Amino acid sequence: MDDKELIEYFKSQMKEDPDMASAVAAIRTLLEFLKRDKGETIQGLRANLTSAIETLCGVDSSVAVSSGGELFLRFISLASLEYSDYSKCKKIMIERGELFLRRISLSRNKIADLCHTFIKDGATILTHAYSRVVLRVLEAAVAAKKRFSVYVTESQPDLSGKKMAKALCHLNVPVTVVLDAAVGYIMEKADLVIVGAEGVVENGGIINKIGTNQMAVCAKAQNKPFYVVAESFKFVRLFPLNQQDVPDKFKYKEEHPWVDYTAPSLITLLFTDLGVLTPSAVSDELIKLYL
Amino acid sequence: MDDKELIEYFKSQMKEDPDMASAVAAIRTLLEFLKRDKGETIQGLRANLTSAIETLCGVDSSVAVSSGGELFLRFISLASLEYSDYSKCKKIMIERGELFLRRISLSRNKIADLCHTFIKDGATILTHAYSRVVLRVLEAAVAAKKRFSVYVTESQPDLSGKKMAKALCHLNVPVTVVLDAAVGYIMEKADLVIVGAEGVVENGGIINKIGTNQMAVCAKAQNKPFYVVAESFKFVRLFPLNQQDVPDKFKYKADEEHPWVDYTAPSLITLLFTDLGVLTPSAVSDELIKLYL
Amino acid sequence: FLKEAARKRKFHVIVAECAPFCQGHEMAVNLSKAGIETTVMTDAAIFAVMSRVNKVIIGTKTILANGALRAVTGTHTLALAAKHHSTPLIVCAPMFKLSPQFPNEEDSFHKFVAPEEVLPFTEGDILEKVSVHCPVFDYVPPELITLFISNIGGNAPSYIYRLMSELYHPDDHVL
Repeated sequence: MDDKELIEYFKSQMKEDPDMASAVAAIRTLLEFLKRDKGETIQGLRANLTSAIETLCGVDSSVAVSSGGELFLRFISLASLEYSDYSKCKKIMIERGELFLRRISLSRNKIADLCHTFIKDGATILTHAYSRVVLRVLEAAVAAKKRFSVYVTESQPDLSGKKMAKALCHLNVPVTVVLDAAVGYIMEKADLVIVGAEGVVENGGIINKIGTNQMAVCAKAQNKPFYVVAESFKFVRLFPLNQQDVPDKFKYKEEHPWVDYTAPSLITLLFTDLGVLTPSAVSDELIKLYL
Repeated sequence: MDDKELIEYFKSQMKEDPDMASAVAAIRTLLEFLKRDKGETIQGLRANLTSAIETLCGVDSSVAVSSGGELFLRFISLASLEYSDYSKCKKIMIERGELFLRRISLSRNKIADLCHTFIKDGATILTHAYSRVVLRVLEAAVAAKKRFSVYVTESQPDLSGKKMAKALCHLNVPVTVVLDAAVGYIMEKADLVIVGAEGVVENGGIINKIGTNQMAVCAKAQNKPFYVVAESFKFVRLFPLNQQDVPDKFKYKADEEHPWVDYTAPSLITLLFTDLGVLTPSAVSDELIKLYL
Repeated sequence: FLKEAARKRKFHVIVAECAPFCQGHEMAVNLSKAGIETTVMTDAAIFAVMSRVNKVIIGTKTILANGALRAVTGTHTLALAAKHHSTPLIVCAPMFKLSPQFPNEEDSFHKFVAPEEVLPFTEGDILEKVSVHCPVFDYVPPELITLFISNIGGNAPSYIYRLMSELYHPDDHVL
């Protein structure tokens, strides 16, 4: 009911598996919460969901979880209810939630078999951080039997890019763990950039691990392409104009951030399970997705 | 002086005072070596000096060392010699080398007195590493009662930024050590970025510690005017064009890994600082062909 | 320059006027007194007309030791425009307009004149909380100009820091 076990179940699930992303565990916790609601209303649920979201934004601050909660609460109330007895509402809403979580699950697979046709065999993937979606993109790019060298910058705030490097070279790919300060160097020999995404703001540029923006502009420096892969529930309706504009609950968690903003004029294309989008299209489909 | 006395004397010159550039130590050790002549023949002398430069770079391949030693050889034999006896000539050479080392000692304070007229009031300086030149110019800017703050990037391989942060809060200046990846984040609130070159090729760029190229290109993205301080014993004669065009004898310095030093083009740099004055990176080319003669 | 290089040809001279106090207007009258097809315009719409212009001759007040001259106001925005349309910047300055200081050497590098010409005193009460700036000299950066017409010929922003040593000394920078 209350956070006293809601939050514990959330953490247990989210940390049961690393391939299991965070905000999808948030969605699943909201669903089990509905499965243990024990109440008679809908308004009180339009408020109790927000309560669970605000107790979830503390255990995790990533734009992922806020996006997941908001978008799920939005879409769940889409098939016109016309309540019968606060029970038909229950069935139809849990059905909407099941359908949404399954869409979420297959988002990664869809973006996998949609992305793999972009690594021009014999190229240089330059990722930036351990990101399940980039990982299972490169997996389906080696399954279709291409070849490519992967530079994973190390993401100084926590040397976790090494985790991507290890789990990736587990798949027999030539990996090279560059210095994340060297993203001015290896950019001479990066045929494309595939950065994992943790949420997309409206205008198209995205919120990503600290070392993204620099890499981003480095791309636009040397006219390389910059590609992102944002899972389907990583949309938020912020709209920053400079790295300080993003909400402070997101950046922090001396003075050094953790996520920052890549302006849209640098991203060349986005790969979501909603297809392939020039950023203007992500503005459009974000408006018409939240509705 | 079979080159083991050479290197042991160089390490002594290092640990006696670690702060100074490796290259001024290189020139001092080459001068002391020159005093340990054992023979007055101009030719076998400069051949000995070149072998000495080679055995020097064999332990500290920082572009500083090679640049400085070659400039040393350039400036020793400037005037005529008329070596009718070859010993008074070596006296003249020791004298000229001493004058050269005096100019190298004046480099820092010349930089300090020419530069700090550029940090306008209430700005946020950004740097990248333990550029003792930038440290002393920052001191000569704060002690002129200017007001600013300062950010610094830890420069992961060896966390030099942290050591500079220590030696800068020791100067009572508001200093923050941000992650080296975050050079893009901060690049908007920090007005101008000062950094200290360790090599200045003919075109006008620099060859500085690993986290420089990204910093230059970011501070050219968001139009934050760049400034690099570089003293007159680091005017190299290279000319890279890409990252692969800095020779391996400069990059790794060690003897699925990382480089150490890398390039930055003369368009991403606004004004260079030498004890020859303030230069726009084409002045590097002109004054370099005129300095090497 | 123009009214000599236009008694052979006839062509387009789009004279902007300095908005603080109209300066290009007697310029326009003097040009038109020989019939040069002069089109006067307010300095606020340059980025409008800039894309139908070919050579950007700007008259400057003085140059620096970067080439980054500082000239009559509104020339920096004209330079940003005429680089956004990649036209040349054909400066026309003789030698004596060249001083070997550097850009950020003068606190208030500009020259603020009496705000009375921007919001004349006859306004009234609102003159109590209005910092009416009026910087009548603006600072062109180095990399926006391409061609100095000095009276020795054409030159480029990197054949200036040698006109110093050819004309002045090093230690006369502070005078």
